[PDB]
Amino acid sequence: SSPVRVGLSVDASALGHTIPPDYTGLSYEQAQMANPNYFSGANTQLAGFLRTLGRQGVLRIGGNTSEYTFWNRHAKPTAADEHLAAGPDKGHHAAAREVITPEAVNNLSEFLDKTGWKLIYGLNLGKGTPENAADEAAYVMETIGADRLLAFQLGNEPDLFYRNGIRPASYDFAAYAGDWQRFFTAIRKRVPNAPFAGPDTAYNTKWLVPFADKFKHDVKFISSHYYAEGPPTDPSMTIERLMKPNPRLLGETAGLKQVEADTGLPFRLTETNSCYQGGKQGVSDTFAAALWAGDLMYQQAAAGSTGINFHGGGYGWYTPVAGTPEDGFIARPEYYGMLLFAQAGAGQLLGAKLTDNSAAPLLTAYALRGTDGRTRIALFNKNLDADVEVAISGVASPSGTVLRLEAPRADDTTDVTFGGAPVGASGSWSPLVQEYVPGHSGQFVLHMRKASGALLEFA
Ligand SMILES: O=C(O)[C@H]1CN[C@H](O)[C@@H](O)[C@H]1O
Repeated sequence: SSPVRVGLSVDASALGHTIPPDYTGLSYEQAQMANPNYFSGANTQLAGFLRTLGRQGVLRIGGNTSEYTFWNRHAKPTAADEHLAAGPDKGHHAAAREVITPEAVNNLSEFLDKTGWKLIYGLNLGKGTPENAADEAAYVMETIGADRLLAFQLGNEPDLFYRNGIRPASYDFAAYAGDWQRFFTAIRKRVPNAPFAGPDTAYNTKWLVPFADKFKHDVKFISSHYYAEGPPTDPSMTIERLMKPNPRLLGETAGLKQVEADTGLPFRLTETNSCYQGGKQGVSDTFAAALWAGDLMYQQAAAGSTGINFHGGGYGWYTPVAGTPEDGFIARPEYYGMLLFAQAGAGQLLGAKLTDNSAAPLLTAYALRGTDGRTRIALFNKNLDADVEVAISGVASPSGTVLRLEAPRADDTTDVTFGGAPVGASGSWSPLVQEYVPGHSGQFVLHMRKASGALLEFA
């Protein structure tokens, strides 16, 4: 009904980046490692949610709580630890001290085996010692093994140590570089092959750029963070603003691309979500987050990112997966945007140009030549008030199907489906609605409701 009529032109000759198979990922608080039941081979529910997000992917463990977690080689989990549900750190005050045990690391290894995911593991540079980091790294490497361990990170958001009471106001990149080298040196004595990434901050000029320049021979990739919300001085983030382009993201991405050109280091977005402080109720925990997250995954893949890790845990407002081993796990709305990406699969991005779209400017579209040879198109109609009718040219196929990413309202906290079905227990998901996209004159026409997504697959 009264859609904006737009054109989408796919160009199979306009080659973009190849999405790596381990692009997807999640980030969790290191405090969660206090509970050996969470990242465990026994946590079949959570493992299933990860496998549905990707047969390959990366689990990053870090966050603010990584400055408050203290590995101890003799420790055993307490009764309290065995029930801990560590949600995103809200950033209001110091996290609780937690202990990480051998048992938790042993169980993490088995969780990585059950999921097939690789690991980015934070070490406690904020408050811990080099020697303990070396010992923790040694045990992780011993246990998890080089093939599954992608990187250690030496501190989380070190540019914010002072804001969070971890370093004095004078702490700057030069001070952090000294800490980093002390930790690096200690760890490499115990773990000569230890891989690193950093600086595990948002892009900025005073930390990330000089980090890359100084440590490019010592790290495997650059790790960056991104939250769509800006500083606390901004108007409170809304769904409307979450759907819009974020010029800061665009600039930071360009910055990362220049770092890669200068240093050779690829970049991964190792911690991201919509809003700070564990998210914003009525924004982060809504269907709009699915549109935002799915679109972000493709925007960053098209920009040459190696991958992404959406922060979460517990029942945090922005978590993709919520729950506990005792109570079970569920897919929150954001998960469904990641599910659309998962179902599209890997391949090479292609040119996909929108026209006649000024009245529906928040529609995005990405075309992909899948590794199976089939063309897919992921569309995010992020316009909150405009339906669209998309005239698709540049695809020659006898049959196109669509899987829709839907909820009845953008701010819904539930009622989210993909392919006509919710995700069930343990990540199980099957499409239940089959819809063909009408074809005529070598073109296709796709209707999309306001605030919806679609994944098209062409035979
Ligand atoms: O929700 C947030 O604000 C995020 C910011 N980044 C930190 O590394 C996380 O621990 C968490 O506090």
